[PDB]
Amino acid sequence: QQKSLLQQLLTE
Amino acid sequence: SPVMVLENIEPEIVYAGYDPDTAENLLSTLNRLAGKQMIQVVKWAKVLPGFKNLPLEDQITLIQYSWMSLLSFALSWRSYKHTNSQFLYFAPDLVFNEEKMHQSAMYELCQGMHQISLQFVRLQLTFEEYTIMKVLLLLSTIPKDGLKSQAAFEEMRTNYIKELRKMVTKSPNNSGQSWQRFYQLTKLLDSMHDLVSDLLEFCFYTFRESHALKVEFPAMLVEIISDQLPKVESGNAKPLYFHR
Ligand SMILES: C[C@]12C=CC(=O)C=C1CC[C@@H]1[C@@H]2[C@@H](O)C[C@@]2(C)[C@H]1C[C@H]1O[C@@H](C3CCCCC3)O[C@]12C(=O)CO
Repeated sequence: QQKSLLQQLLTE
Repeated sequence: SPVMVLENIEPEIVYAGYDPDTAENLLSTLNRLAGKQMIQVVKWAKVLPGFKNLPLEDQITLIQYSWMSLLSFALSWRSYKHTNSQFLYFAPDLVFNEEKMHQSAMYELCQGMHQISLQFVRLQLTFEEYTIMKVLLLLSTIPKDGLKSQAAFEEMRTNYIKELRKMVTKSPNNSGQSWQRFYQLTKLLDSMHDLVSDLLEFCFYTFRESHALKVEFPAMLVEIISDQLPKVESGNAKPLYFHR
C-alpha cells in the first residue's frame, strides 16, 4: 500500500 | 579485505528503556528494542561490500529472512563481551538469563540463546570472526527458487566463506587446530538455523495473537513479519547449510 521502512532505509 | 570495513560500519549499542514486570511487557519491550536495532542493521547492510550491489528486491528479501539470526547473533556477542555469557545482554538496561523465566517455552528459547553465547566463551570468539560470521548469517537463507541476482549472491557468499577460512587458518593463534576451529565456526552457523527456527516460531505466534496476548510490535517488525510469514508458511525459504 506504501513504501516500507526497510525499503526507505535502503534507498535514503 | 572487508574485515577493516566491517569493524568501521559496526552498529553502536541501543537502550531498551525498561520500566510492571509481566511477560507481555517484557516481550513488548524486547520487540520495540528489535525495531531500534533493525534501523542500525539496515544502515550496516546498506554499506556492506558485495551486498550493497545486489538489486533492492534481493537486499529486502535477505534482510526479511535473516533479521532474527542477525539480532540473536549480536545479542550473543554483547552477552559474551559484557557478562562473559552469564546473562543475555539485550541492552545495557535489560540484562537477564533463563532463571527469570517461569513459562517452559520462554525458558527454553532464553536457554537456547544463552547456549550460543557460551559457545563464544568456549571458542574465545574474536571480533574479526564475529563480523564475518554475522555477514554469513545475512546470506544464510534464500527463496526456494533463488534470488533475482542468484549468481552475484553465490559469488559474494563464497567470498565471505573464503575470507573466514583464510583468516582462521592463517592466524598464528590457531596453530595446530585452525581447520578444526573453522569447522566449529561453520557448525555454530548451521546451529543458528535451528535456534532461529524456534525463535521465529514463537515470534510468528505472538505476532498472529498480538492483540489477544497483548504483545506489541514496532512498525519495522510489523512490515517485516507481514512479508516473511507468508514466505516461511508456504515453504518459500531455503536455509543454506555448511554441513547439511
Ligand atoms: C529480536 C530480539 C530483540 C532484541 C534482541 O536484542 C535480540 C532478539 C532476539 C530474540 C527475539 C528478540 C525480541 O524481538 C523478542 C522475540 C521476537 C525474540 C524471540 C522471541 O522469543 C521471545 C523470548 C525473549 C527472551 C526470553 C524468552 C522469550 O521473545 C521473542 C518474541 O516472540 C516476543 O514476541
